[PDB]
Amino acid sequence: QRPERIKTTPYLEGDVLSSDSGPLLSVFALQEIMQKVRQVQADYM
Amino acid sequence: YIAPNPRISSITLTQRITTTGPFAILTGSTPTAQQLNDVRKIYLALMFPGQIILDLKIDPGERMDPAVRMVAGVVGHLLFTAGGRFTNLTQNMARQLDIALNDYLLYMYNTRVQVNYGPTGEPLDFQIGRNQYDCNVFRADFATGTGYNGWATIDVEYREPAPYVHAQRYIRYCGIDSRELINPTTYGIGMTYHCYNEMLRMLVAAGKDSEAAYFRSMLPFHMVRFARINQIINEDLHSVFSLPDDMFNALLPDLIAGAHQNADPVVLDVSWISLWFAFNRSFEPTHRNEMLEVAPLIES
Amino acid sequence: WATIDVEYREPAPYVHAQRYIRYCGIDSRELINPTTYGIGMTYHCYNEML
Amino acid sequence: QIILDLKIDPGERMDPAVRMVAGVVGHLLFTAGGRFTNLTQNMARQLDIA
Amino acid sequence: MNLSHSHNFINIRDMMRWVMLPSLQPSLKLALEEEAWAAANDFEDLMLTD
Amino acid sequence: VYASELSVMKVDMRHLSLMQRRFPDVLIQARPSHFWKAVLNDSPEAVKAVMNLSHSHNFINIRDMMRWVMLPSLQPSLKLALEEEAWAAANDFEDLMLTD
Amino acid sequence: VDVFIGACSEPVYRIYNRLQGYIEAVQLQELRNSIGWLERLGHRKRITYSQEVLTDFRRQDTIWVLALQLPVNPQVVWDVPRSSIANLIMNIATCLPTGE
Repeated sequence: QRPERIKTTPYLEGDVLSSDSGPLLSVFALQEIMQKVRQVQADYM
Repeated sequence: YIAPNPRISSITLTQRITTTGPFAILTGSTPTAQQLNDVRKIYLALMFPGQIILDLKIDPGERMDPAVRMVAGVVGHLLFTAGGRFTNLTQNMARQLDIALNDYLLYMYNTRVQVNYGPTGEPLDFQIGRNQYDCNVFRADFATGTGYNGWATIDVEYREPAPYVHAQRYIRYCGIDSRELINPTTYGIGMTYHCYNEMLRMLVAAGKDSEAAYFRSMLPFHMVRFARINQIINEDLHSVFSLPDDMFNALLPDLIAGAHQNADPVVLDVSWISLWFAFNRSFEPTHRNEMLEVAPLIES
Repeated sequence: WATIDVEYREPAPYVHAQRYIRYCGIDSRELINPTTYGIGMTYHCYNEML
Repeated sequence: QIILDLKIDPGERMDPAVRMVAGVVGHLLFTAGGRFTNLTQNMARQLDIA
Repeated sequence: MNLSHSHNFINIRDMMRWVMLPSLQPSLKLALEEEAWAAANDFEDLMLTD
Repeated sequence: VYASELSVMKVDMRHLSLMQRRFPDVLIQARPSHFWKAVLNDSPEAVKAVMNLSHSHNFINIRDMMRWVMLPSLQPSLKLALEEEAWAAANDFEDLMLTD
Repeated sequence: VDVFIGACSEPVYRIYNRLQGYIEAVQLQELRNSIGWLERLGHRKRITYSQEVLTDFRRQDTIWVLALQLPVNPQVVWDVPRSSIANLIMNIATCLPTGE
């Protein structure tokens, strides 16, 4: 429904590799901050 | 995510005689379940410029091809941004890509083109090639962004006043307006920016006349992707929860001085091969968020 | 023979041994590909043996 | 419109018997200079060291 | 045409250059197509009006 | 680690070589090779084992360690900066609770 | 920090006032030198060193303690008397490669 998404050439038409949504990266960004601080607190005094 | 068209790196002429791509090994490869999460750490850092930055994540438990690191220093100098306004990577990863680029420009498998070293011992301090391109410009200098995107490119500009009064800036990655996809400025050939155009005519001068001929064909797929990221940042990621301008403008000159800040950038870390897998994706959006309509009721 | 062997450079990580030994005049800062290194190189002792 | 360039296979490039044969032959078969070319700038350098 | 720009890029600024260039090739189809448009100039001849 | 354990070995042998001159009535028969044995019996075994690769077939004597000890070259770490301070606090032997 | 006034013995406080003088020197100019030297080392020996521990999200309020310092003064290794063979054997066993 947008005039940008019209593809008139076979150049911007590839495969689909993977998907990512709104609330998936928000749980993922929190799970990769606490995992980075739980790692380095278990390796050093 | 959208992989590029497979006919970019291979042309078939008569029956099965095909043109072979230079990175035919790295293109035909599958990301594992761990290196795919690091791709989602790169695109999380591009859509949020100053608040999320990257690092290196060195582990001894794995081993890759030695050529994976050296191509990850060419992709890294034209994907991120360490310009004079913000940064996408720390002051350590900006150093580690430089030694990755220095190892790629001296490992010459064809005939050795000449090279003239300089007085110091810093990486990229030479003058490669017959026409003697000075490769000193690709050292990361955070005061002006000499190597990465935003070299001679204004990347943050201001326009008519936004509905949220605290965040009125417009992010322009590599100087591409979002209107360039609809109402274009140049022809199909002359799409460029300054950092990409110097990574071509140096890599040609370093004797890699077949590698820079591959990055030339992938240039309009590159610039369309940053034109898509310049339509998520300033058109969909515009909320109260975004960073105001007097904090955003003080993120880069505080990172160099190391002073105390109450808007500390969250540092994540990506692998070496995740630099290559981030180059071959696009992230066009499909639908908007399920609660973008009731978002101002939550914020109020 | 008629070739510099030891060369001195910028400050090393260890300040006591900052010499830089180059056997037979090979300024080895590059990553050697074994098939296309020294394809047009020589030195003085080898040229006066041939 | 179609020029050609040498492979980067090791061993065969290190093989000296096939290297000198394909240096004398390439100077009588291709065309590089004058009005057009059939070799790349890199290939014609390797057919002179050969 | 999709043999060439399957891996070359052409945008809207490239099609307007190709269209406005003066070069045609007359046949029986084009000589009637040029006259089909000149008859459908006034849009009352297509039976639609505001 | 190796360069910070030779430093604690030197500082322990510096302040120990004055004990004969300060207390002659106790060390009437203490040659300078006696406190060389008493610092090697508290230093780590591995650091002594590194030194024993040279003077296992080289001879050094008590005149050849005083040249090593009196030479000013140290490597400051957390165990050297506290050992050198501990000897300066135990200067008066009234503070080690022994007196004549 | 929260400073206050308490009581302690005389040669015990001499060590505590020197230990905290060393932790104050780790923060200013010794964590920035040990990290800043390894980057100058792996640039030469091609050893990519990781700074993963200085860069979590609690890096603002964190007191670092480093019991060792990296720019080793190399004269203290070469001051051991007649130690030219153990410096050859320890150089072979630590840094020599292995290949066909």
